Amino acid sequence: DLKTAVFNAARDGKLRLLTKLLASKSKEEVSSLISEKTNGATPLLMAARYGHLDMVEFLLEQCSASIEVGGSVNFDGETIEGAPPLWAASAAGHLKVVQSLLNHGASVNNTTLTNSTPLRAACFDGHLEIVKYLVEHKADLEVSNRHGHTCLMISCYKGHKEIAQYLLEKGADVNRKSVKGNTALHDCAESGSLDIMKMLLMYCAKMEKDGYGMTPLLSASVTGHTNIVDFLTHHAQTSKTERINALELLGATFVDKKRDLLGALKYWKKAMNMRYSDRTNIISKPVPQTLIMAYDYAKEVNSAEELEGLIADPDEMRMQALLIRERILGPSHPDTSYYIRYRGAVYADSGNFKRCINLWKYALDMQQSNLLSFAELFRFSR
Repeated sequence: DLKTAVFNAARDGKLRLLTKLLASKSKEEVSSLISEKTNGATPLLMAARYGHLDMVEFLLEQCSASIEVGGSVNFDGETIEGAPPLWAASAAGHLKVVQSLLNHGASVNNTTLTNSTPLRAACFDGHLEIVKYLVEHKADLEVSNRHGHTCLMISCYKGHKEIAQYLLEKGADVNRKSVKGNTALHDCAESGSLDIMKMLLMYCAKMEKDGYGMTPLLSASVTGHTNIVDFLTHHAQTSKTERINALELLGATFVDKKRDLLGALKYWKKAMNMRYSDRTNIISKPVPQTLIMAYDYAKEVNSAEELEGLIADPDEMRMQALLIRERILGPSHPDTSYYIRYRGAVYADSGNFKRCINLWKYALDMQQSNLLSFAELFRFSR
């Protein structure tokens, strides 16, 4: 009844409407009902989420018992659980509300249920002035969400240079690993953020393998960011072999993800030149344990002559992309079985159901030997 009238008045910031419904009851009754969770949220959480500064001041004056209580707020259609007012106000960029809340004693590291801090939410949406204010009020840079993702990591992924720079200036550990072994360098690689990647390397950020065995260089090859790959293949921290495999894998990505055979052949020639650059140290192609029926029993081209006829034979190039991806990413990387299935589907759509079925059987046997489904298809939390 009136509980929801005060909830709405807070949500909408009609302060005179509120002090009307509120001037009746007693100081024991106001606090008892400003603490009432209408729809999973408190009046304070709503006032803060929507930046009603006077409304937040008035509510806190009456009773600060809800200042740390986590409720439910909406951002961009998603509902977040266990969010306290400070987290909501910083996620939404209401710097004035953030200042008010910390004045009234809001805990600066009080997280959501996903262990996202107010600092993390501010880094996600790129609120630099809030990021600075939170850090200057003892926000802990190194508190990561439940996945092990950090404020530095999410800043890199979203390309917020200025925020990434600020966190690094203020001491953020550039070599944190998430639970799946992801580092901020990986986040830069996956987002194409070359400028932020360079910045991280000013801080001697180590290039490392994640859980999937992926260096930042490979991550950029898998997701197709050539600005990162061109940069890292000219970087002394990557060996000749890592450079070749990244170029080769990126070409496979050009085939399967970018549907671009000209581009793919560029990187395969680039990588083949390097395999035969030192005439006395040939980096020969590895040989798999066996030929694969699903792959049409194809072998990776092992010289530059074998590459010259490739563009005229797209099916050969598509089998090359699959051979390369299994060689470099392995059966346990989700992209291997994924692109096997996608290539199978393209054969089904063009009418080659035997090739389709042999590739899907093989994706199934690969998936289930190393222990994104058809039905479904049909760490970056804020």
